[PDB]
Amino acid sequence: CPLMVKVLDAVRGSPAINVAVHVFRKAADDTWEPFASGKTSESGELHGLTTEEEFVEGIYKVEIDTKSYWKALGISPFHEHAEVVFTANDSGPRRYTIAALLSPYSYSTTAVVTNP
Amino acid sequence: CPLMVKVLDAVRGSPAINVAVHVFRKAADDTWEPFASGKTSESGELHGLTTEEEFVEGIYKVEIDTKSYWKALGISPFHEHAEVVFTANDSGPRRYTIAALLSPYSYSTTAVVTN
Amino acid sequence: CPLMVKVLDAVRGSPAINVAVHVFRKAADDTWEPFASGKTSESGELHGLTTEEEFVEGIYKVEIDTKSYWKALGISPFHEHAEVVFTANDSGPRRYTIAALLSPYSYSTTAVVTN
Amino acid sequence: CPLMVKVLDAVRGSPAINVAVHVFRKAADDTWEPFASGKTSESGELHGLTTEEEFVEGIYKVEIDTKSYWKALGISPFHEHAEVVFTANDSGPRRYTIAALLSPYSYSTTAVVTNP
Repeated sequence: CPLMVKVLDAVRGSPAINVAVHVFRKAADDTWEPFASGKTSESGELHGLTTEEEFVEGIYKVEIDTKSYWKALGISPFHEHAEVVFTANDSGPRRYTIAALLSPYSYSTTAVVTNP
Repeated sequence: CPLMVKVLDAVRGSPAINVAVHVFRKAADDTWEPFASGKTSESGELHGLTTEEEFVEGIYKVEIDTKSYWKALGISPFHEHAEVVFTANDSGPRRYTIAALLSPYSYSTTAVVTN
Repeated sequence: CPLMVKVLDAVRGSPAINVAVHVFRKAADDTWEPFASGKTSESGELHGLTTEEEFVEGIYKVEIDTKSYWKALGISPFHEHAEVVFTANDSGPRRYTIAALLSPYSYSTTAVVTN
Repeated sequence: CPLMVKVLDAVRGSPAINVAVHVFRKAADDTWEPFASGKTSESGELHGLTTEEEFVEGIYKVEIDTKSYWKALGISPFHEHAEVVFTANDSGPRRYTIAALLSPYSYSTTAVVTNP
């Protein structure tokens, strides 16, 4: 799994379950092309977005649909989404974990990058 | 000052000085229209972006040029930039502070919305 | 003002107002000696804790009473308090801001140390 | 595993390996009694601190030795340690994950609490 997303809820002290995530890759013409999408499991994890073959070099945007998450819980949050934008695989293949910790008016995000 | 941006550096324990910040407003066609920009001051703050008259309800994006910041300090960073996307809503308090706390592979952001 | 404490609320998007804060200094016998205390203001800040004369090098602990804060808002929190433990060092910059960003099951803290 | 600690490094984008962790429990006389200790693995995780039998109700302090971590990497950090203090198991047994994300002048921490 070369790209995994993990989301935690700082209000509940739990995984953030059923969070929609959309990944985009910047195209040659500088537009954001849809790359992959999914939603977090009961563990707060999203696996299986892509493959080593398909996850080529590029600039990627991981959009975590935080507003949709909070609204589904009946809470009115501040942000539309959390965006994580990074160059990937430019020194060869790596494995990326994008983690996020959510509150209604705040979030934090980090990356764990490993070389297989 | 209806909109202020504050940026802090978690590596050095300091304000993040001379960071470029661009604000965009979402247009009807879903494109991002330039709105305001500037560079953070010696205190890590960017004041004077807009006025009450100009800062109408809508969706805004604050893009913080973190990559250039880290590179100017000789540090290799992960992100291209940090983004903060939110709706300005007149039913809530009137002053928005968007704060960001930067590390090479991570950032935190919060909103402080007051009257 | 050599030491200031700032507290923000990540649930409401606001300063964290009327939060009790206690500062301790580590004594020679490794016990924590009361040093300064107060409650955060309407802006989430606590100024006036100490003076340059009193704030000598050493290990300090800033304890933020997060549990009472959340309970007063009707929210069940995880932590008993938030703690920030650090060394004041005269070789570095002279003004310390300890900032904390609170959620019910989480907190973030940073230091902004300037001249 | 009723108590697990996980530590990530926000500078390197990696697990925080070899981080010492000391857990204390508040005694009847209000002192902090040593409860358990260990260090994070190559995954940034620390397992096996305690057992369901031993992890009774109480107020616990998880001290993550961040200064020692950063100093071993040759960096002069701000904090002495990160302390996480909480009441545990007061509504019956739970499983607690204490996570921390470290930078030289900052850290964040969260809890994931689950009911087995």
